[PDB]
Amino acid sequence: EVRKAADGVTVVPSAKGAAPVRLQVVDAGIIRVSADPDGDFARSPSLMRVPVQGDTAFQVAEQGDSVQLKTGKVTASISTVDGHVSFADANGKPVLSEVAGGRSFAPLNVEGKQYLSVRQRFQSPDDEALYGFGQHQQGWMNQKGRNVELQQNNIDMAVPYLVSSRNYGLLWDNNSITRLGDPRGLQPLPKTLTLYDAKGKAGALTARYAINGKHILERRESEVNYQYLSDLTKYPKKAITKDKNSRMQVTWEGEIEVLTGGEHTFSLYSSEYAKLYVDGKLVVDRWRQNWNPWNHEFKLDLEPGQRHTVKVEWDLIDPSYIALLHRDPLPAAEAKDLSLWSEAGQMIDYYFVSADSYDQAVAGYRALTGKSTMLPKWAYGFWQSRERYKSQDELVGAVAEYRKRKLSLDNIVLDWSYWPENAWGSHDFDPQHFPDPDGMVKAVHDMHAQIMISIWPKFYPTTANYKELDAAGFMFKRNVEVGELDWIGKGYKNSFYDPYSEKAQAIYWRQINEKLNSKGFDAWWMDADEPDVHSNLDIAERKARTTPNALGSSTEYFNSYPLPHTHGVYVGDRAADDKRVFILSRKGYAGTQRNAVAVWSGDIVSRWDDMRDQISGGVNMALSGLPNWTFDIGGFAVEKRYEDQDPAHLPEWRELNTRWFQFGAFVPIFRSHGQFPYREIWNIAPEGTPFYESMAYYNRLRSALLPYIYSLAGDTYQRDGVIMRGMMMDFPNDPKVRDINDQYLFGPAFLVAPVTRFGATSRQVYLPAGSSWLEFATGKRYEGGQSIEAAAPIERMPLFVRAGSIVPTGPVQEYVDQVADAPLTVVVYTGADGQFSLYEDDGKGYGYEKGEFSRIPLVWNQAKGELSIGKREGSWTGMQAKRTINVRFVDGPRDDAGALAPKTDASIQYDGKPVSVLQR
Ligand SMILES: [K+]
Repeated sequence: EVRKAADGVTVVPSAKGAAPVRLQVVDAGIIRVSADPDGDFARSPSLMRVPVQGDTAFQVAEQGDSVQLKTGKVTASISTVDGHVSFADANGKPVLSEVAGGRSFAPLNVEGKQYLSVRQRFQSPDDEALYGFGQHQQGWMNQKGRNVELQQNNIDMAVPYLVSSRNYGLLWDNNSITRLGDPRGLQPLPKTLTLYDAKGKAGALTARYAINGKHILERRESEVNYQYLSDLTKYPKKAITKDKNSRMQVTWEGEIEVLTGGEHTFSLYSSEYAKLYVDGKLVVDRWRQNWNPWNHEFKLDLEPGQRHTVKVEWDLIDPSYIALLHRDPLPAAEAKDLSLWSEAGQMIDYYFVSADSYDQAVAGYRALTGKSTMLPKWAYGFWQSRERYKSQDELVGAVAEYRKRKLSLDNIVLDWSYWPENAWGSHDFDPQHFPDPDGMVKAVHDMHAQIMISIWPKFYPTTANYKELDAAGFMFKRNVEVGELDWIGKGYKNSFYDPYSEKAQAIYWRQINEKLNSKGFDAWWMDADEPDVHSNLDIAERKARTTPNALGSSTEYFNSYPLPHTHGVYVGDRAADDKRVFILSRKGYAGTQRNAVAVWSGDIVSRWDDMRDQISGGVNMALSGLPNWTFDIGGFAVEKRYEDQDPAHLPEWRELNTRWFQFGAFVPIFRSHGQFPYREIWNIAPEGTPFYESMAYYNRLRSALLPYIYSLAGDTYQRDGVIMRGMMMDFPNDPKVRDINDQYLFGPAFLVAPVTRFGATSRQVYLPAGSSWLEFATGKRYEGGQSIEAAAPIERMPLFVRAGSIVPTGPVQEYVDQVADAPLTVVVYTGADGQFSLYEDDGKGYGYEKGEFSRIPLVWNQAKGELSIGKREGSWTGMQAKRTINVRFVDGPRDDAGALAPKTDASIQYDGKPVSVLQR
C-alpha cells in the first residue's frame, strides 16, 4: 500500500518483516524518515525538535519497485519491497542510501514499559568522512570507521547530529544511549578472545597486587574489571590501603589470541596511572584523577592462531577504576556501513539534511532544533575562575589584582561550597566566608566585571528546598533511600531533582530567583547535569537513581537531562529582567543552544594528551551544532607533583598552562579554571618570565580582536553559524585536512596550531591548499598545500591568516567597552579577494530579535587593491552614527606584525555612506 499525505507518503512494504516507513517533507532540503513495525508511527513527543517554517511542496511518482518523492532540492526513493530509502540531489546524483533490509528492532522490557532497541544501517563508501555526534575524548577528528557511544558523562558529551563529506547531515531523534558503529558496545576481555596467563595456561591472565611496590598476592583473572563501584567488591581485601601516603599497584600479564581476523578495537578505561603494552610496544600511557576514569581506545590488526603478549601496569589510590574491554570485527556484510543504534524508543526516526557545504549542514541542525540564542557581549571576554575562591575577599581580591596589573578581565566565577556545609541546595551563604554576598556582587560590578555562580541540581534532604521539590514529586528518591554519602566533610545524604516537568522547572527557578538572582548575579554555572548523582556508579544504578521522571524512564531519556534543566533557568532569568541570559552547562544536547547555553568539556586533566584532545573535541562540537564551547585552561585536576608545587616540575607546569592559555584565547569562550595550584596569570608564573609575557599578550590580543569575535557571535544567530571551524569546512576539496587532529580555524581568518609537547620550540603545520597564508607574528607569506616547521617559542603559538581575510579590530581594553566610541581598525591580509560583513548590536538585551543590529559590508578586491566599506544597514541603542575607521594592510613581512597597537596606513570618517580606501 501507498498512502499520500499533505506533507509526504507512507509505504507498507510487501516483504514479510519489512517495517512500514513514512516520509515527511520538513523543508525542501530536510526530509523526515520514520520506520515502525506497527505502522502507526507513535512516539513520545520529541524533546529536541522545534517547529520549522518550511516549503513542504513535493511531487510523487510511482514506478515499479519504488515510490519517488521530489522537492526542489531532493529526490527520495522508497522501495515498495523492503521500504529502504535512498536520497539524491537536485540533479539526480546519489547522496545517501539506506541498506536494503538494513533495519533492526528488538524488544526491551524495563521500568514497567516496553521499548524497542533500534538500528539503522546506511551504505557508506571508503572515502566518506564523518564529523559531529557530540564532544569526545579520543583525539579523533574524523569519525569514519570509529565506534562512538553517546552516554552523557563528565568529559564525554552526547549530541545526536552527524555531518558527512558527502553533502548531508543526519539528526537521529532518540534520547537513549546511542551507538555509532558497532551496535554491541565494548565486551569483557574473554568474550571473543582466548587468554593465556604468564605461564602459558589457557583461560586467564596473571594478576599481581602490590602495596608500595611490595607484592601481596597473585591470582588468575579472566577479566580486567574494576570499572564501577559495584565491581570494587572483588578487589582483594589484603591488598587495599587507605593510608594518606601509600599507593597500590596491579599488573595483568599474559597473551591474547583472536577467534576471527581483522581490525580489533579496545578500550583501557582507567583512572590514576595506567600503561598497556602489546607485543612489547607501549600503546596506552595515561593519567587521570582517581574519581574520573575514562576510555582510552586503541586498535590492532590480528589474526587467529597467533598469540600476542599483553601487560597492564596500574598505579592507583583508593578508590580507582580500570577495565580492559574489546570489540571483535563485525560481519563483512555490516562492517563498512554507517550504523546508528539506540537502546530505547518506539521507532526509527531521523532527519536527512541536504547540505551543499558544512555550513549548510549545521544550519539544518539549527532549523530542526532551534536558533542559537545570542549571549551577552561580555561573555566573549576573559573569564577567571577557581576551584574554589573560599571567601568573598579572595574572589573580589582576584578582580582587584587583575585591575591593578591593567590586565584584561570581564568575568569572575564563584564555584561550589559558598553555602553552609550541611545545606547544599539552600542557596544560602556561610557568613564566616561570605558575610556580605550583596556587597561582593556590588564590588565586582563597581570594577566593571560580571559574576557567575555555581548552581547544581543537587539537594540535601534536610533543606527546605529539597522538601518542597520532594513534596511535589520532583526529587529522585533512590540515592537518599540507599543512604549514599557524598564527599563533603563526614559525608552527606543527597539527591538530584527531576527537571522534565514545567512545574519542577518553576520551583527550581523560584528558589534560585529569591536567594541568588535577587542579589544581582549575572550568569548561572549549571554544573553536574549529566546528572552526576554519585560518581562511578554502574549504569544500571545511574538509571535507577534518576527514574521515574515526569515523562517516563531514565532508560528512554538517558541523555536528555540538560535540555529541560537549562530551559527552566533560561525562561526564569529572561522573565525577571530584560538582560540577555548566560548559562554555562557541563553538558549540552540537541537543542540546548536555544536556551542561551554555553558548554565546556568537563573535568579533564593537566596533561598534554588532554590538551591535544580538545582540538578535535571542539571541532566536532561545532559540527554537532553547539557554537559556544570552552574548557578549563590548563586542565581541571592535577597530579601530586603539581599540587604539592614540587620545584622539579614547575617548568612543565608553567609551560603546559602557557601553551593551553594560548589555545584558550582562540576558542569561542576564553576561560581559566581548575583545582589548586591557583590559575590567575601571576599565580602561574611571576612577571619577568616568558610565561607571564605570553599570557599577558594573548589576554590583551583577545580584547583587540573582540570586533571580529563578536561579529562571528552575531552570525551564530543571524546565519546559523559557528565560531570554531574545522579546516574541512572551508577547504572541503583538500583531502589532507580531513584527519588532522591538532589544527583548526578560529572564524574564517585564523589558522590555529596549538603546541602540545613539553620543550617544543616549533611544530609541523599543514597549510590548506588553494590559498596563501600570512604568518601572524611576522607577515611572512606561505603558499598553500604544504607542511612547514612553524616557529613556536614558549611565548608564541603558531598562527596563520588566510589571504583575503578582513579582520575588524579595536584597541586593547581592560574590559568590554572600557573606551567608549573606540576607533575601529580594519586589518586587510592581502593576496586574494575577500569579504566580511561586520555585525554589531547593543550586546546587552534581546533587541536583535526585532532587528536592532547593524551590518557594515567590507569587501576587498585584490586586483584593484581596494577596500570597499559599504552602506550601513540597521541601527541599535548606542550605535555610533559617525565614527573613525582606520585601515591597515598586511601584504608581507612587516616589523610590527602581531603588535597589540600596530601602525595604521589610512584613516577615514564613516557615517554609514559607502567609502573606498585604496592601498595605492
Ligand atoms: K534577564
